[PDB]
Amino acid sequence: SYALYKAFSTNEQDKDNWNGQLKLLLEWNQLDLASDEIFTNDRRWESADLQEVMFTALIKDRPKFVRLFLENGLNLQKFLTNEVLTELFSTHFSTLVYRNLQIAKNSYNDALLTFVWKLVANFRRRHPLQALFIWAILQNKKELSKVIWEQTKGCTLAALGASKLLKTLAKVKNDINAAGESEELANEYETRAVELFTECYSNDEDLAEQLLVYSCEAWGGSNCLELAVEATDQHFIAQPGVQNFLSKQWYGEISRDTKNWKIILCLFIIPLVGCGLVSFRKKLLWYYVAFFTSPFVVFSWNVVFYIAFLLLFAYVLLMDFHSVPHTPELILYALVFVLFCDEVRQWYMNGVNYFTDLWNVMDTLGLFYFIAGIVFRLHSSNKSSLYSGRVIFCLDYIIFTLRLIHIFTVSRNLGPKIIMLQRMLIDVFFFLFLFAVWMVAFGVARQGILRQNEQRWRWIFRSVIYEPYLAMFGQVPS
Amino acid sequence: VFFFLFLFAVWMVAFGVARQGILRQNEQRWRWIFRSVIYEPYLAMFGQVPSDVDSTTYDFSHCTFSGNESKPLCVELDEHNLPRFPEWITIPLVCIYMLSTNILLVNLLVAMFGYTVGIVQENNDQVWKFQRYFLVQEYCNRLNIPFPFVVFA
Amino acid sequence: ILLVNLLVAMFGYTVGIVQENNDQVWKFQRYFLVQEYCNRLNIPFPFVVFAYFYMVVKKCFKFRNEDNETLAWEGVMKENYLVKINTK
Amino acid sequence: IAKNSYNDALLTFVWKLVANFRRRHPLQALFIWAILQNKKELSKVIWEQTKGCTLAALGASKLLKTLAKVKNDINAA
Amino acid sequence: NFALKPRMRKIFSRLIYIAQSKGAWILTGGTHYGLMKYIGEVVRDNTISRNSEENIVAIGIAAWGMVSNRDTLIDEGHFSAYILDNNHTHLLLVDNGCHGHPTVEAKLRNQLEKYISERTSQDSNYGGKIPIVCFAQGGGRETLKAINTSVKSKIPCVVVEGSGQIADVIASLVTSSMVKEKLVRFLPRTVSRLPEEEIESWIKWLKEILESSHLLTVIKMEEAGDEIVSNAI
Ligand SMILES: O=C1NC(c2cccc([N+](=O)[O-])c2)=CCN1c1ccccc1O
Ligand SMILES: [Ca+2]
Repeated sequence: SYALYKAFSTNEQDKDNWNGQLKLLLEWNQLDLASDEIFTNDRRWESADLQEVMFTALIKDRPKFVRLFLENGLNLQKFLTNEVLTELFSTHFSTLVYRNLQIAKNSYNDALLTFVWKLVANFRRRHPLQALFIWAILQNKKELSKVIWEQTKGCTLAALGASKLLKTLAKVKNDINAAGESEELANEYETRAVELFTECYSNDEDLAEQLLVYSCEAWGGSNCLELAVEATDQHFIAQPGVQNFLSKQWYGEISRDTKNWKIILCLFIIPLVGCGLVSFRKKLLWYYVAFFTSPFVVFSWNVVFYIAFLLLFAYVLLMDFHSVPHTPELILYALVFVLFCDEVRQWYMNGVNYFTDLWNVMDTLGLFYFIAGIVFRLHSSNKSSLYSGRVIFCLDYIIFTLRLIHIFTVSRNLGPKIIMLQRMLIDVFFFLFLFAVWMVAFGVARQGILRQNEQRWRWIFRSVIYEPYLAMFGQVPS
Repeated sequence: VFFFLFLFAVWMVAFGVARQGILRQNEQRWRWIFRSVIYEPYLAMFGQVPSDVDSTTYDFSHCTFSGNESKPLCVELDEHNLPRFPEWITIPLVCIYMLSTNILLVNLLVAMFGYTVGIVQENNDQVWKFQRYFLVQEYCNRLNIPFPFVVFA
Repeated sequence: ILLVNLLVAMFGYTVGIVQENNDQVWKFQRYFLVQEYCNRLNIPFPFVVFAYFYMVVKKCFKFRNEDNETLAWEGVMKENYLVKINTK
Repeated sequence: IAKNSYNDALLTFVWKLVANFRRRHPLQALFIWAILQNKKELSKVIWEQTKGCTLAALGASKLLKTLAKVKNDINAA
Repeated sequence: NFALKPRMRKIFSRLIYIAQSKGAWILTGGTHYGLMKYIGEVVRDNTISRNSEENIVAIGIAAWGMVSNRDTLIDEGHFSAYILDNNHTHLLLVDNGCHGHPTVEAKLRNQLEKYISERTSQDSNYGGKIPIVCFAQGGGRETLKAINTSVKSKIPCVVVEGSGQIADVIASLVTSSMVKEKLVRFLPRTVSRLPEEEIESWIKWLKEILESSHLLTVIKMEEAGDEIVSNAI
């Protein structure tokens, strides 16, 4: 390359031909030579003539030359028009990458993928730098991406959105090499987002909390914190700045450096808000409302109400249950109606993803069994319908009482252990598979050796399954 | 320990009120509410497998028919003087409860104890010889004679 | 004996795995309850049904400079962070 | 905030002396001055001049472990 | 144009950081062209990062004869797209006759420099007197004319780098022959439009530059770490 440049420069005619020398040093990788004796004398930079050589440095993977061209003056948003982007996504967009994108859109579908599928289906037939960042980030270019990342405005949103896209495309099963590169690049950008936001929070707190909540005027139509959640980027939220934001939004107006027993003791003794035992840093009716607005105390009030609800349910179900509803049964129906209005409000504010969570599913299940217990319960002058109604209420009480676990996940100490509890289900089901195999084998062996031609199915299953099941708690079959 | 007691209290109250509501009808004595809601599902943690859920090993000689003497009530009967409770809804309920407390919830506690011992042991020599300060200071500060005779001083 | 004490061992190993992640998983799950209790304009729960009637009352009737300013703020520590990377 | 919420003997002592001087062992007082402000390098220079060296290091460790518990301004913490 | 390599970028960001740290004025050309663009960008950056604690002061001094859109009021104006830079917080434009007149601001600019250098204000550590530093990093006639106007005056405190056009030709040497030798080897394509009747004048200019070398100092290439600007100034 240096030999061809020396023969091309000294021809006494094209000493002024800077474009030919630039294209020649671009087709080869002579960065340092083009820095030393094209961009030195400051004699001729037109700054709008560098468009074709920019397009060439993009479509041929020349990251150091695009870094040099932006360093020596070229506005991207002036350059990057719709004809450029349609040419990149139309012509210079690979056809194996598009097949991986179809497979990811058909099998691992998501909100951000539907957004990028809409825009990549747009340009094959306004925030432009983010679009070119998507272009370079999908292709797994890994070094044009950082050069264009440094030019972006919404930097941490770009890093989180790129991390989410690449963690999706790493799940496409064919061409596992591309899966491996996209997985490595995903890890690199999520590290980059965490490390930049900890700097932004360490230099200032209030403006970093301004950054966490902004929507980039539809980057992907979402938020920095939301993109951290939807990619399950649980290292971005476990860092102390986002945790400080969460706890400041959780205690509300109450300052965090007051002890919790002062707060719950002022919760029970209601007019004790007018004293200096709580600190409202972060005239007297303002203290009243600023106490009773915060999330911490409305949550604690709500769990006190729910415990009293369970005690009323237990009293009505065990000790006061007759053919006609008495007054405490009607009070119980009123409180369940309040819970019903809460759940239909939460469905109205959520919609389809409301049925995503398990707790809303069993929540709907418990409400349905309560109204089933009502329609069995009201058929008076029929003992079978009344007793079946009470059986339905007992099973529904099982559901309502087991919801209290998921209520109390908010503690510093109960919380992680309740989370650890639900990671055990695969070991439990492995144990149940092996115990079912051993149990069926011994049960049929014993029932076949001892007896002869039982014909009753209940006394088949009481002596094949049930007694070898009780032989797990140490019963030693008789 | 308190995490285990919270979860065991939740499961215990749920199964206790479910069984006492399905079997019987309108107990009015608080002692025989709390002996059959809390106490027998508590004993089902040490492997007792609660008794009156079978409808075949249930004799009427341990009932009262009305709250008159010590013993529990009967289950509420049919018009043919038969127990109303389904075995197919009380047998698997006892099975689910006995599995979830006597095996899952205890062996969770075993694991949490094992992990806490695994944490605090390389610190535990330091914590012991930090606590050693306090007993050495309470036995070296006082001009101490033998204890029975200390009252004389 | 064998099949139960296998389960004890598998629980012990799973607790040994997920604990150094478990603080992260707890304070990741913390997001969801904070967002469901800070999103709603929430009063105390028994009384919440009254405000639901006020929702019926709603059904009875029915580029900015500081964002660019904080993005321009962010760019400064972007530059600072890049300088720190290249200084490593 | 630390005197009202995490109160202690050494904090009551330093609150008494910092309430004194806003209205005799002097080097330890200037060491408290530099150590509270989180100066981190004037502190070592004045620590090397002190007589009760290990007492100074333990008392400074106790003060800073207290002031690391104040919840607002977690960077200073 | 302005060849913005990241070294001079770091130097000028450090410089405007020092100007915010000490609460200094900076004087510059004030046009929207070349270096003053980037200086106004960093002025806006340090303005927007802290927004208090002695917000910095940049004065641009222009000639009014090269300005494209000129408006007369007494009632705020609106200048829109020589072109003035939008980020300098104070602007001053000198008065003259026709448009074809460069280097008109230089006399009033240097007279203002001399007046602050003789201005007495004892509330500092310089024995009063409000210390003044001049910077040369680029190239052109106005550079050498300003440096000689400074060094003839008392307290110039001229600082140069070892990179650019005239920064290379002053930084390298520290008679007429060596001036010619470095001037032809460091500026190939500028002498090609020059007679020697002013090149001997430039030899006289640089002889008046190097008359007092204690009033001149240089930033070198080995000196390239952190806080080298403070070590110079
Ligand atoms: O709001 C709530 N709704 C129900 C609920 C409402 C109706 C039916 C059922 N259910 O059957 O599982 C549950 C669960 C408990 N709960 C609650 C109360 C205080 C603190 C946290 C909470 O989640
Ligand atoms: Ca719910």
